[PDB]
Amino acid sequence: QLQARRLDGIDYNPWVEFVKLASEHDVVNLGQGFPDFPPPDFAVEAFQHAVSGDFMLNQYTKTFGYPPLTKILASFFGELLGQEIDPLRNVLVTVGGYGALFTAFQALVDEGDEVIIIEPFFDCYEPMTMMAGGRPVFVSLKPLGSSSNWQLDPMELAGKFTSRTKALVLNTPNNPLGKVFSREELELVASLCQQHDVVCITDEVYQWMVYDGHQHISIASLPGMWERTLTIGSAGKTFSATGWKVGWVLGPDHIMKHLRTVHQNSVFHCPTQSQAAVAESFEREQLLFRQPSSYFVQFPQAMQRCRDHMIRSLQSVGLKPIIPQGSYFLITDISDFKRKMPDLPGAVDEPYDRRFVKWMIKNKGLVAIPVSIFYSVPHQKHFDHYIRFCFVKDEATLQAMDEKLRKWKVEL
Amino acid sequence: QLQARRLDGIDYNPWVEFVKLASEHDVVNLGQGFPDFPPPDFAVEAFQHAVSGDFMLNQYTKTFGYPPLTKILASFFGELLGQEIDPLRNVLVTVGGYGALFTAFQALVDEGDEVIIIEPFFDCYEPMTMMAGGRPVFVSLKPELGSSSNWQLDPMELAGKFTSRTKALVLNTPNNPLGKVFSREELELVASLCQQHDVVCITDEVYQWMVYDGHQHISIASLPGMWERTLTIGSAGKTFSATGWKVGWVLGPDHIMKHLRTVHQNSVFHCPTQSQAAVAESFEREQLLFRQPSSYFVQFPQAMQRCRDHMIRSLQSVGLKPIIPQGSYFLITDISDFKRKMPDLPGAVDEPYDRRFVKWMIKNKGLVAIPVSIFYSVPHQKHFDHYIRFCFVKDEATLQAMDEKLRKWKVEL
Repeated sequence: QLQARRLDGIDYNPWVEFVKLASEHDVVNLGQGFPDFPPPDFAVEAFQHAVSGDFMLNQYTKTFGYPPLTKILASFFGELLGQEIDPLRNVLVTVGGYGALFTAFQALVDEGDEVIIIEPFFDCYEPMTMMAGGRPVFVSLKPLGSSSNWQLDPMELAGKFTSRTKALVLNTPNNPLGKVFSREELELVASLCQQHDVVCITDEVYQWMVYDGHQHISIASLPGMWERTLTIGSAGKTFSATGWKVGWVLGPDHIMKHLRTVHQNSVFHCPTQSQAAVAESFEREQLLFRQPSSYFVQFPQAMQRCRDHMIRSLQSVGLKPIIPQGSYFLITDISDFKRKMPDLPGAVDEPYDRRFVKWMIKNKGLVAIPVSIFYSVPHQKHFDHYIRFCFVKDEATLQAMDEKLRKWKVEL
Repeated sequence: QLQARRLDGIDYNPWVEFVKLASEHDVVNLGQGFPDFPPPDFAVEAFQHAVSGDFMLNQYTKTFGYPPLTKILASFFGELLGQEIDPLRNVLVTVGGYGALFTAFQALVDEGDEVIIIEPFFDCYEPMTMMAGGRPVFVSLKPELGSSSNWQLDPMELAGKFTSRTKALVLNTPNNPLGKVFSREELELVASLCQQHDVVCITDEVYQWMVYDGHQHISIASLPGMWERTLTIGSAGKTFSATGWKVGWVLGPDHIMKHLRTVHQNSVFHCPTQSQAAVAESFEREQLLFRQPSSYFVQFPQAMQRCRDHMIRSLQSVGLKPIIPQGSYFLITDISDFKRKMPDLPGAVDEPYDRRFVKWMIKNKGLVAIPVSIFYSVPHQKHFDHYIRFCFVKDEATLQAMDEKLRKWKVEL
């Protein structure tokens, strides 16, 4: 056959059928995982400055990152992690958090290695593991309810580790659930990674999107964890500018050198001007750190109000929200719908949630993402009764949501 | 071990130390493969427009490309290639030409596959082949001032490189570092063999517009029967003199491209939105002016041909022997006279002469060039150790500075 075997089973696209169906109807799109409003002025202005400034910013920068950006990432995140971070040795700028994840998997995961993935998982973790020859090993969080009460059972997790475990992928705050892992939960993960000599790949893109007094804790800051952790961030998720596609990985040289090898043999450079914009945007937030005018203070407070609005609204039609402590997202249990309306049309073994989302788009004008997309196939039948909404939305979008909900109840 | 076996032998990269030594001396840098002057006004303005326009351009766009960009790529390159290109099935936007290459290799090259690479080659072709489990197989171009056109792709040598295990051949035209623009006859040779053996041609055409002396860029995908077995790669940075934009693309038939889309979906997922909008606007501008005297694709290569000619004249003043290129940003000079007269430059054992010569030239003459041996397979480096690569796509002030270094060197001869 023409194509490489590493592509086996990973062409499957869960997204396309729903975006197409959405495009066909008059919908309020709560499935999109990006803000439908502008980034803050200082971020937009930062990009404007980069594309009008020194003309040489139109040319290549350094392979492992634009130096002013790697300098500020090393300083700012070194303080947060309680670690001395060397920009040249410990920081790599990537094409978003996606590119960072891909670079980590391609550097470290080999044929036969196992990778522990925590369900529900950001969906790419599984096919990226597969493409690198790894065998995904799944552990499921155990389910108004709160994302904090979804438990990572210590015995179940410990039982997943074997001599073949290469890495565990931690995502906190979690997409799609919105769970913010506690210190105790991270100490559990850390203990097992140290016991078994496993690398923790930690996807922290939603670091700043935390609510209700919950604190983001970085596992790399725990005793002994810096030397076995890769920490990933996203400028897009940080500054509400998802189309910038700038991310980074932070970690120790003995691991990062391998990510550098992948990087130099794949993209070689990241774009120069967006990196300058991200550096300037961090400079702004560093200067205003913990102050009332800062984005990292103001924005999660605003989005918490959007969250609360959406929680109230969706209950009005019998959806049961699970209150998230972080991220852009909340999930709603649709079990009551499955009980009252079990026989929705769909394909063989098509989980109920996927059929429900299609029904909801066509009949009610609301888009959500079926949560079964974030589960291993063998677990989708059990975890078939949740859907993911995004509340990081313009106030006009939330008003339009409420209009659809009026129609759902009153025209029913 | 911690790291994946696919990284074996590819952690060595020449570039980080070449930028290092140059940065540390007072020098005219002719080793850098990008312009040291601005992109044209319409391109800079296009990016300014993208970052000051529709606020939603700050958010994700479509996975396989910003639709206005895939639209203009499909219509403009469709015309150039004589092909009906579907933007959704035949175009993928990538992170530069580098990302395009990477995507192609990861989609198609598998353990045990052979990939034919033509020396001198843009250096990443080898490690990207190896990371994908492939076995690089090398064919060497065979070397008045010489001309890049006269470096021959021997038909019998090339034919003998094809086997039942050949998956792909990597064609780069115009070639970096040599500046060779492949002729119709040479492309017909490659095409014949790819059809005979059922091989995919991965064609790196980033320097498409940088052609001189009336030489025509011909795309192998335009030849009979080749669209169905060719991936064609371009780079916005090399097209619009904006290397830091890092936007590229692949063009090809759906039955191959679907596999590149799989790699893309499982790696970066999106390319940045706003630079894609800038590239789309820039191509729209050039398509509207296509073949007209005010177009960048007419004006710019004419301007850079003058810079090329200036450099050819100047470098001869110190005894370097240029090979006249028909395209690209680059020329190479033969340094065999220096090797003969000054053989004993310091260096490691088995360090190729060109690498030693470049270090000596940087420190003592104030000029940076790139040793051409980095564009050869390791077993051939000892035999192709007497060329260095210069970049002439440079501001007038830089070429003036070059001449000031050369005049001092000449007195020191």
